[PDB]
Amino acid sequence: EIVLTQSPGTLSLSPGERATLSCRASQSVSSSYLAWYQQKPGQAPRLLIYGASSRATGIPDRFSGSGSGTDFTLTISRLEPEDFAVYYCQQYGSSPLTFGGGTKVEIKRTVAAPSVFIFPPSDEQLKSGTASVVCLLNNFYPREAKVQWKVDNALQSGNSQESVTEQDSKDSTYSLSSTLTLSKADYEKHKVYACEVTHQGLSSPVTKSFNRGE
Amino acid sequence: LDNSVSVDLPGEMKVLVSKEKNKDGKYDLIATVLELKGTSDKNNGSGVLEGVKADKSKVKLTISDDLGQTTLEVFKEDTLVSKKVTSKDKSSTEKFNEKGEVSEKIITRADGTRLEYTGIKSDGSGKAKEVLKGYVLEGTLTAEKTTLVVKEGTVTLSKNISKSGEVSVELNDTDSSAATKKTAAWNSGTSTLTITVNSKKTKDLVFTKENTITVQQYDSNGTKLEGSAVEITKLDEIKNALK
Amino acid sequence: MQLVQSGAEVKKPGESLKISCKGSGYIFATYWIGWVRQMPGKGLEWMGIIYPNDSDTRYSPSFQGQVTISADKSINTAYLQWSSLKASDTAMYYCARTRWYFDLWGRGTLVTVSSASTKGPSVFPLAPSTAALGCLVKDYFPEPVTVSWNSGALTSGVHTFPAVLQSSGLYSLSSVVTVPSSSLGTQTYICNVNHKPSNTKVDKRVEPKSCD
Ligand SMILES: *[C@@H]1O[C@H](CO)[C@@H](O)[C@H](O)[C@H]1NC(C)=O
Ligand SMILES: [Cl-]
Ligand SMILES: [Cl-]
Ligand SMILES: [Cl-]
Ligand SMILES: [Cl-]
Ligand SMILES: [Cl-]
Ligand SMILES: [Cl-]
Ligand SMILES: [Cl-]
Ligand SMILES: [Cl-]
Ligand SMILES: [Cl-]
Ligand SMILES: [Cl-]
Ligand SMILES: [Cl-]
Ligand SMILES: [Cl-]
Ligand SMILES: [Cl-]
Repeated sequence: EIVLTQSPGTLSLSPGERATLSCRASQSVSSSYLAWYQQKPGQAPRLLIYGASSRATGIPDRFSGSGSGTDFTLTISRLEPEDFAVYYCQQYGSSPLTFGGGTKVEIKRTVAAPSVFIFPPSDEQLKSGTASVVCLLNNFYPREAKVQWKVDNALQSGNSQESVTEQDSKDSTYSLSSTLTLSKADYEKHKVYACEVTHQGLSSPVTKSFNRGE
Repeated sequence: LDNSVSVDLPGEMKVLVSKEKNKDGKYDLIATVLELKGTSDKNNGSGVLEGVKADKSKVKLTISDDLGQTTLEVFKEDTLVSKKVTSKDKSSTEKFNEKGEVSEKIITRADGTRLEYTGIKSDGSGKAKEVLKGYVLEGTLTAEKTTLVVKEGTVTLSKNISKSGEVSVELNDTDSSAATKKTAAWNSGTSTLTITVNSKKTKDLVFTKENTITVQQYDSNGTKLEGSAVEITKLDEIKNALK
Repeated sequence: MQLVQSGAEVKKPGESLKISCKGSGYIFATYWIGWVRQMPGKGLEWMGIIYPNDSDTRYSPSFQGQVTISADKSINTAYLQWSSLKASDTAMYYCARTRWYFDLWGRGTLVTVSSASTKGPSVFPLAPSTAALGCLVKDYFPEPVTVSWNSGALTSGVHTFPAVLQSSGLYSLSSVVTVPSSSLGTQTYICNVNHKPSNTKVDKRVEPKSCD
């Protein structure tokens, strides 16, 4: 199998800027049989380029492909708001047909540190027998962030899940939630609940915490 | 001349034939082409009609015995200048030099497509071109065959027409790269040229009996023909198929 | 030119499944049809192709013997079927005309394989201590759930997060909104939750706690 490596995983660019996406094959691609696709969240992929450089019907010529052998490039000469999406390469020069891992092209903006909010379990949930503690990181950029839970200064592991929104269309920020889940009985056995947030926009990690019963 | 029967003829012509025979037993004919008249022995359209143009040229119209072939010849006052042979199926075929040899020839097929030869020499060579619907193929004529040529890059497509009209097609590529050199095979039974690149079939070119060309691509692996044959209507589409 | 795929599927492990892909606007029999898998949050994987005119079938080695691809040429339809589903088969399945690049794509068939049964969510308020508030939509199956605020009047500052699949097999998500702190005493905030598969509809008013 020919392995296709796409670099980088994420491009951060402003509208009107030039975009260059890399697709590299573990073996030479016969007859430059290399295709590029665009995919937006919740939609099927869409063919942009085939034969390394031929543009599919109706695709704007600001998308161009080049390269041969093992090194191929998708260039977006001037980024439009609708071009920020995930892009995939695919070779059909040898069987089996294989895809690259994809590159996300996102909007660059100024660094924004998250506003951290922590939510203790509601009294109605505690009556249902479970306790969810929610830590909210709101309107930050860039996307990379780290959240760690501490219960009475004990570092948690394997009992929290994270969820991240798509990049906001107005301010180009992300938001993230981390949810620590445990039973009502276990919740009552501990006092301090804390989430520690690490992010480029913070001088040092920020801890938000509460004492059970506040 | 009003006592007469009208007969439709090939080449958009009409001849009037006497009902009663003239002073010496033959039927007289009148056909306007400049009005030509003559006398024949049958009372159908067949016969020979003579005439003289205002420029002193003599015209000779020969209508075949079965009413399926007119032969319009134009002479100087004696020497051929023209010879148009039109048939019932709308098919028609010349200009001569001082030596009475063929100088030009236009073969009009029944469907409208043409084959034009210009500058013919004594050995039989000259300039040739075929007029199809939407485009023109050009090439040469020899005493052996007619060869029409289409070039794109290093690739040359040759359409050969034998004396009897048999079409055969060749392709040659001077490209040295085994990765991009085009070769082709000709299936005379189906009149189909299959082009191959890098040991994979790429497209079929079909040269139909209607004097048209169609193209159909194989898939990227060269396994199956895809879609349907598309008729070529422009010369650039032939060159694109050869790219 | 168009490829119409059959609708979303929610199955249990061990069950069989056959999904379809019908082409129109072109000669369906004389172009390869391929199938492409996209796992939740993952990229694209080629599964196999079939030439409908003669049912020439070629699989990716990663999927040969795991699924069967077929075609009913008389009705311009290609199929992809499993004899026995696993939870790992949960994905979006696209069919695409294959050239052998993919030039025409269907909209995809979402296949969810799980042992869970239909259950509406429980909705819990995330009370405000700019203030942040929200509500927690926990333990539902299957996807999706819809969340609005104040019957759709409040959208600015609202973040409804992608659902997470818990180890129990049920989904859970939160929806949050940031509002001026001075509004908590006068403005009403109600999160509206709709889970159509169970026909559950909850309107949860989110208020500051009584100890405030
Ligand atoms: C499709 O199948 C029919 C019947 O088997 C055959 O006659 C025809 O040639 C096939 N078409 C192509 C393009 O292979
Ligand atoms: Cl995206
Ligand atoms: Cl394969
Ligand atoms: Cl905020
Ligand atoms: Cl807080
Ligand atoms: Cl004659
Ligand atoms: Cl003379
Ligand atoms: Cl030419
Ligand atoms: Cl078609
Ligand atoms: Cl072509
Ligand atoms: Cl059939
Ligand atoms: Cl069906
Ligand atoms: Cl409102
Ligand atoms: Cl439903």
